[PDB]
Amino acid sequence: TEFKAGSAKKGATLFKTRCLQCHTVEKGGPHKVGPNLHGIFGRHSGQAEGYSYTDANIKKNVLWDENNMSEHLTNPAKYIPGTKMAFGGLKKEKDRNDLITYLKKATE
Ligand code: HEC
Repeated sequence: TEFKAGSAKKGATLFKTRCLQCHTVEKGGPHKVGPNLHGIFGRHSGQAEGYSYTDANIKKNVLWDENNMSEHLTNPAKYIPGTKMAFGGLKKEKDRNDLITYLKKATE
């Protein structure tokens, strides 16, 4: 029950405002700026095995899931330091839930 009924529409724009530019998430799509995500939920990082990953994610390596994803957005700094990714944490948790829903839909 950690995930509540949220709407991806609100998170969809947040992704477009600060995520689509770096992550294409397109299926079989090429890699741009950051690695493409696809099924990363319930899986470990490095799945792309095609795009290099910051030493932190490689050495630290974290499991990605609906719960883990919320922690990444809440504090992406200490969570994965040493990477070229710099996303500001969102003070509102409700908005964060919608952002996860947008990528979660892509996993379908
Ligand atoms: C461009 C400036 C970025 C934006 C904005 C976002 N991400 Fe990113 N991300 C970026 C890079 C440089 C990397 C690769 C190096 C690394 O290991 O981090 C990443 C990586 C991720 C990952 C982890 C990699 C993996 O496990 O496969 C995740 C899951 C991730 N990024 C998520 C994410 C989200 C939630 C963002 C928008 C909502 C987002 N990133 C923006 C660069 C950039």
